[PDB]
Amino acid sequence: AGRQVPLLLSMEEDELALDKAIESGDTDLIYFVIHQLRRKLPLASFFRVVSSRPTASAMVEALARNSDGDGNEDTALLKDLYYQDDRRLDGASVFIREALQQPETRTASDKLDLAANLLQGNQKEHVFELGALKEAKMLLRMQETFERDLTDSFVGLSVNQTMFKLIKLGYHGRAKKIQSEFKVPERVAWWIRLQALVAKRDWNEIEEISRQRKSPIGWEPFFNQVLQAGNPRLAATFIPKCTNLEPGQTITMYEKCGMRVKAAEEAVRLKDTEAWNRLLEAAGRNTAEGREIERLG
Amino acid sequence: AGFDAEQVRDKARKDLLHLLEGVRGKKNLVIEKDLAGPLGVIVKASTLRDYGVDNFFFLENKNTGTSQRNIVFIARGESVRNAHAIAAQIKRIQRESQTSHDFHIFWVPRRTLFSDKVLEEAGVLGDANISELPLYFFPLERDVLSLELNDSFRDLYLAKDPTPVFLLSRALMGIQKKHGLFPRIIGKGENAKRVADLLSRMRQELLAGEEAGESDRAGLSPSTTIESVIIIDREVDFVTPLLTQLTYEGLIDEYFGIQNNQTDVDARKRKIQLDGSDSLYSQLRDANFAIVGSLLNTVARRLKSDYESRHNTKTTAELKEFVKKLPGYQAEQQSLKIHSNIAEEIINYTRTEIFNKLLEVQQNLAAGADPSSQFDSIEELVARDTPLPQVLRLLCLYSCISGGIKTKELDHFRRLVLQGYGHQHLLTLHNLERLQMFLSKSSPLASMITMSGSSGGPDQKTNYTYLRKQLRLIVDEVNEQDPNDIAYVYSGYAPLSIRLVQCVLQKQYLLSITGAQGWKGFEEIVKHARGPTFDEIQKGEDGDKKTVFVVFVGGITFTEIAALRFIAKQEEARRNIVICTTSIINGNRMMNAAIETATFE
Repeated sequence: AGRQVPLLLSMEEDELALDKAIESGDTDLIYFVIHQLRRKLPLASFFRVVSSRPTASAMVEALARNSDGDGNEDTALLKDLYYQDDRRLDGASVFIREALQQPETRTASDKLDLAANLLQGNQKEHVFELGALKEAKMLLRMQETFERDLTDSFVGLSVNQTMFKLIKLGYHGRAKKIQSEFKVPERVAWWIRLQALVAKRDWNEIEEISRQRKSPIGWEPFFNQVLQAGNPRLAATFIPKCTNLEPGQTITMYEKCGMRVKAAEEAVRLKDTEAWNRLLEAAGRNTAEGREIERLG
Repeated sequence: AGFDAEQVRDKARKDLLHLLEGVRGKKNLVIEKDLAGPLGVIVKASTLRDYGVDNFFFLENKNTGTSQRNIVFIARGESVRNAHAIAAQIKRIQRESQTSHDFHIFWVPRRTLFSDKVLEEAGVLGDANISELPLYFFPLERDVLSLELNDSFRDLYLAKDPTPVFLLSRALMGIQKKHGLFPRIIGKGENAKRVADLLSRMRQELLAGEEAGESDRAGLSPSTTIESVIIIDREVDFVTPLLTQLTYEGLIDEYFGIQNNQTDVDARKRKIQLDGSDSLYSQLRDANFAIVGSLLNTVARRLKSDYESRHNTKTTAELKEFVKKLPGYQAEQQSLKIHSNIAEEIINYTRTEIFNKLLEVQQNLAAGADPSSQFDSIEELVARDTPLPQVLRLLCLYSCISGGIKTKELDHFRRLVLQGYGHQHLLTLHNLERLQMFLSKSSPLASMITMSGSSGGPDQKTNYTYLRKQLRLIVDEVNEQDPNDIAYVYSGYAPLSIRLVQCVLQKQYLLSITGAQGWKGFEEIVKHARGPTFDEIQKGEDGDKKTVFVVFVGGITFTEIAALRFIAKQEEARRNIVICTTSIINGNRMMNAAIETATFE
């Protein structure tokens, strides 16, 4: 059963030899038969033989993407194989892959175009990928605009990453253009907006944000994010904007900002005499006035 | 007389050294980088130079030294990516040489027709001395054998390459030739069945050889040493590796990355050895991280209280005793200092908001909560730029545990990933679709198994809704300090894979928590897991405690290794359990099989 296979092929039993090699599991015999068939047959006929048998096509497909030791492809083989089998998603992925190796955006979009062009040969079911392809071509274009205007790197970043870089660099007008264009979700966009301003240290517009009523992600994120590596002063300003909170945590939040005074004040406001004690003993009836803590009851 | 993992290491070392003796003179070494690690488990670098090796080079590095006349190639012989690389290595110094060179290639484990053609169609087949180096299992522990194929998951489940299955089959057959036929081959899943098939084919080819004058001396009869081999296909249970592992070794693999019993930390950075030769690590590795503090404390104050031991003493001889126990009091000292440092780092890691937001999702998904209820939490994680592998594992978790994703939620998820991390990940999401780890609910391939909706679909998926109850996957009342059940490895969630194994080995215990072999008693229940259930008896044709081989086709996690060691302690009386695997797998390795890394920049 190990060279009982060439026996089958010596009598030019092509498709039958392949099947016995597949049953064997011996991947070596399968390559050997695949190699024989390729040298012997019209390529189109080879594809028909090899597409009837899942394991065979799979191995054919592997060798095509690894024929010097990683990297290099037999992209030509892949395209034709997928074309003669009407495997359009697999064919499109070959072109997408080609777009990721193109050094200029115009060429990269051309590959995406080739990629898309295959998918409109069956339209339905491929709606998402068509939309996705259409988006990247737009994003690449907008990013090439940004690079020339604003003189910084943008091409290749994700939608979200682009918003981030635009905001960190103070270009909120453009960053809002990306958002509106690609219909970025509210909660997503607010999370991005916050993280960028914090990276940017733009404490001024973080402040200007705080001047509206509600947040789709709450103000809890604004507290922690600003506190961490930032202004306890600015941080503290987000209590009591915080709707979604647990009992007596506004207190600990003032504490975490280093404001024992206002914590004590918040402690008294909540009718929690115990926390007020803990806060006064922390100072100590005399230190840090403490009297001021004491005067607050 | 029984199976000993030492015979595999000693044989491996023998067969390599024997080939090194064969190359008369001194050598330069060109080793496949993925194979360098696993080699380290069977021979020392020191030992390799005794046998005449100058410098070490990687096949992937192309910078093979010119200093020596004999250049030695060591790489896996099934790899096509290696053959093309070796031939191109020969002429890349055949034209820029100094002498002429005699080239040597040790194929692991065998010389293939593919090798002999790629080497011939490069003109260099006749200029190279080719021999076979039959390494299969790398004994990583006395109870853990591994083929160490790092792309075995990708190759098997994405590329549909049946090479992992073939190597795994020959390895197990090697155990049979030496110790007897597996009295029972017990399994679950397509690739588990394929291995059982090749074992059946290979058993018949050995009887066909002997009958037809190929001799081979002695026909194979059922083992007296071996009870059974149990084979589980990884694709039967994708949920376990997708989950964040919660054992000590498990968290090391998740955060630092374990490979060939070794990892990297920052005191470029330094290497830690992680095997069971260390006394302390043996008691730590399989323990839930929660009680690792306890375990470190207790051993720390048991060290200083055994330094309180007998240095009072003084005759002249009972101090010569105490002083010889002092190397080990330094080994045990520093063993503790290293792991007290790792634990400290891993603790900080497990305190972050993002870590806790991920675990929270997993815990809800794994408990049977409406997957939809986790959507906002996933949305945030994406927007907070948490590493793509960590998000994808959640996405696949949701898909695999629910019978796929609702169509609305799918498209939202697709948009987040693509917009979060890049449009390149069209390819990534496609690959996870091929892996059948991330699918729409309306796909035929998404459906879980029911006895209700009988027909329609042949590759119906594992029912986590059914098996959660029927195999008691949830034990949220489990002591981590003195664990009563395998669910401890996830702090309340027992891996389905090991539960499946428990259907064979611990039938009574399994009934207890809700004496025949095979699946008897759990036929219905196991029918609800993906793929073929089988129990092939080998009678051939012509007592004490026995060894059980529990085999994972497609990779095994440390948590699963842990849960198996747990069972092995329980069964210490009648059974010695040995674990076999194609490789040691985890959630991140799985996603890397899928993640496209090209980038549009």
